[PDB]
Amino acid sequence: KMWTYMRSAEPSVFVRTTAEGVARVRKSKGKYAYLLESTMNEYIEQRKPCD
Amino acid sequence: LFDRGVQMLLTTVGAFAAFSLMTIAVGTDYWLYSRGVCKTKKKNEEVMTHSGLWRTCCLEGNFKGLCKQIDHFPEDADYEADTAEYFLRAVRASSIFPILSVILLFMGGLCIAASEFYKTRHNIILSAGIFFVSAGLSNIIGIIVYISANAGKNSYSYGWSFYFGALSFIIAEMVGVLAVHMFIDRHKQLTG
Repeated sequence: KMWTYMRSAEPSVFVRTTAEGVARVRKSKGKYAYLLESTMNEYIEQRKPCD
Repeated sequence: LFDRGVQMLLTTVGAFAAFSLMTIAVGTDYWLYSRGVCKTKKKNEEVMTHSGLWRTCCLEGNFKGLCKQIDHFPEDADYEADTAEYFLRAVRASSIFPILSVILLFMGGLCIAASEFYKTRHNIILSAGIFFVSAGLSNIIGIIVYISANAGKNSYSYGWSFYFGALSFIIAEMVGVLAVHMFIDRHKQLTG
């Protein structure tokens, strides 16, 4: 179902970089959940503003 | 309390003082000092915000009098609709309790006018004590919700129209004590 959404939702939910996914999350106030490698996720969480 | 001849004047002047202070405070678009902005975008960076419940303003900025009326804004991961958060927002986003206190105290003023109109109705002055106490409750609950929101530090400090609103409670209690003396005088008159 998540794939069915992502393959059909617009504007295109996919991002070319983890920095872009992070930006889309932050712009969205958490209305967008970025799907990414755990190493990236737990790196970014340690980087300020740590939001 | 003796001097029953003057007590009617002393209670009516105390009640009118409370009413004037409360109505000036609720009319005034600022209550007590704090730091923040005058109006969002001293507009963004730094000014003493003269906060208030219904309306808010600022003092000693590079500009003054650009006051604001209360509103709300979204936050991360929402939680705006939570049983506590939505309750707090719905209470805080309204002038309910101070303006209800104003209305109750003004109707207390209209009540004590029945000392002269519809005269000799005696114990009807019972309603004045009710108005004083219910106005007091509305004032204190208003101040509680005001401070409870505002205290979240922003270096708050108490201001003139705040002092008016807070003092109106103690005035309303002293006036209530005199209004009870008036009532129990009317009771002793009815029972002879």
